[PDB]
Amino acid sequence: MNTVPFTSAPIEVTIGIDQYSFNVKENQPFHGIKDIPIGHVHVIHFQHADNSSMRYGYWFDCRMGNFYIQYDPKDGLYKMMEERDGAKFENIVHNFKERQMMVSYPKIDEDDTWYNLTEFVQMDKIRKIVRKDENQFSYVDSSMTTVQENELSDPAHSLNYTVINFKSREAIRPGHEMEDFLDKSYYLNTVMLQGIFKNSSNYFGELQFAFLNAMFFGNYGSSLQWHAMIELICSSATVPKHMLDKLDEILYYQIKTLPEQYSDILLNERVWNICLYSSFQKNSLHNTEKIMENKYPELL
Amino acid sequence: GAMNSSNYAELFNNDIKLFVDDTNVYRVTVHKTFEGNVATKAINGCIFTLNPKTGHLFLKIIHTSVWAGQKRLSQLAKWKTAEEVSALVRSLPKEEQPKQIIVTRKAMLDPLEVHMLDFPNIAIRPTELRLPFSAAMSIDKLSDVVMKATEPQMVLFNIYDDWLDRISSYTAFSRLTLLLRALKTNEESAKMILLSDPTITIKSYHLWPSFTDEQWITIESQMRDLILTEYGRKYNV
Ligand SMILES: O=C(O)c1cccc(NCc2cccnc2)c1
Repeated sequence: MNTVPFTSAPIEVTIGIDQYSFNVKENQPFHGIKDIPIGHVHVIHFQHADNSSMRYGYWFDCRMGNFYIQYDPKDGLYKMMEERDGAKFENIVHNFKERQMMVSYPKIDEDDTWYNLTEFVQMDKIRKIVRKDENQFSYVDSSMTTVQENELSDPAHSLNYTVINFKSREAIRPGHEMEDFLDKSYYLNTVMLQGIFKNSSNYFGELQFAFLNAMFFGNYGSSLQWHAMIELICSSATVPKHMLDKLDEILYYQIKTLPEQYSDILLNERVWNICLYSSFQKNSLHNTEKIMENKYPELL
Repeated sequence: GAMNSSNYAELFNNDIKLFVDDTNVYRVTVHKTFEGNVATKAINGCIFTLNPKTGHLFLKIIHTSVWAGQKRLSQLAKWKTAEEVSALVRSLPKEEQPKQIIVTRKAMLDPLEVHMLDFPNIAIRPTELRLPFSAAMSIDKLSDVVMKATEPQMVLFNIYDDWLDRISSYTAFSRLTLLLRALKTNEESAKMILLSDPTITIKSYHLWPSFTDEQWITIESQMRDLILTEYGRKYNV
């Protein structure tokens, strides 16, 4: 198990670690989070008590370095930093653990939720969507735009998701206009899977990362991407059976984890109704259809 | 965006534009079978593609053979329309290609947009005008060429005959839409009005009779009366 220590907590803030969250008071003796499960990416996220504007946070993997958080009073936020001195880091952590100044990552043993939401998400792929090569961790916030959003503005601070556009020459072969528009299989299997993503695991990784940025930061562009990647599969007549079964599992756990009160701002009625009741795959997502109908029957 | 009464004069400016009406592309008769089921029989149709400034009509005849062995014909017909409009644009010299294509039915928007992806600078627009272009098959010479066709064919017409020698394209379009609305509302009475007087004929190279300016005013009044008369009959007014 790994640890992300905090130098201090000078401003009152709600801190998220993956799907968990807790409140820290202004100048409270909080010095970080311990017992973080090795083997998964993680996200540590923030919403200031005195200014709920800008949720922001950092994706990281404790296997890649020793990371800590320190508040910057000039830029007004909690920053992740890497500590290269290993013996210094271990000594700091040990002192904070001995004084019980850290919260424990509150994982229930039976509980596979985080694995189920990040099964295909890898830190190396995050660092290509979020481009800041001098750090091993990746900053995301509520306002960051996507490359597609920008084409329709600072490119250095953008989310480089794979652009999906159903009315684009990339999606539609000359001479196959009706075929390719009504059946997205070409665009899914040849252009996206074989051409861009290389395999379904990378595609699902990006879909899962988009959902998590939408949920944890309220990132509008992340939400558009997550819906787009679902619709592309659902709107294809020819999808490998293993991908449909995996998608059903991915979506089931996403819909299960979504805060009920954010359902209005995280689920798009036109896209879900199409995928569940009209698309080629309307009958291929049994677990997702069942949870959607029991948890959000209004949206449908 | 959409084309309506507010921006109506835009139809007669110097930016090349075409209306595309697909109503008459897929045409059927419905009938009982020997076993007492119901079956359709397609008949030849047409795409109505019109430049409202010049009167140039590109009438693509849709021969029934294009439906042979195809499924979901009402859907296919929209995509075939878009394919053929796209082919027409590509066939025109650059300086004759439209800057806007206005579809009379919103269901044509996505098919045409997808077929025209290679022309990102041609705007594809709907309209809030209710245009009576379905009644084109009430113009005898157009109906004749469509029904006689034995293969796909494109025939070119000027739907304003020689009117633009005497009137503006705003007035010509208004005359056309009034004639077509009257033919749509009561075809027999409309044709009676247009042909009642044997001394006024249709030139070999025209679609409509050779009315003088004063006679066109009489005809237009009689067409408006027909439309109002039918409205009264319909709604018991
Ligand atoms: O516009 C909405 O009703 C809505 C509702 C819930 C979530 C989102 N996210 C962005 C989004 C996703 C898909 C399509 N358009 C937008 C939008």
